[PDB]
Amino acid sequence: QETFXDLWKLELEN
Amino acid sequence: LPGEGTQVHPRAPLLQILKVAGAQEEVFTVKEVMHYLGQYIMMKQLYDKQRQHIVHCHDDPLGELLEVGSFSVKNPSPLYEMLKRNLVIL
Repeated sequence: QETFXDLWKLELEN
Repeated sequence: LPGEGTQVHPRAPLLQILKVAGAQEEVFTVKEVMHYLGQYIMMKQLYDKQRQHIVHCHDDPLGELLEVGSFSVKNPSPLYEMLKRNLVIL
């Protein structure tokens, strides 16, 4: 149920 | 790809996509490029509405740069391969 914004941010900040 | 703080200059086709997302600069960090690409995908609503880690980029200029019709945020290699082809490392 996670949004695209949260999924992209997780990658961006990893 | 360069790490954090390292400055990069996007080639024109990538820069045009970043400009749609609001980027007004010519030089970025990789993280800033990723920020604008995330903004672009959001603005153009390219993510799958039900499975939001999937991005459908066929028939969009982003797909022409990525050379794939869709990708997973959890399998981002096509994105980083595109960045390697489209970033000049400063």
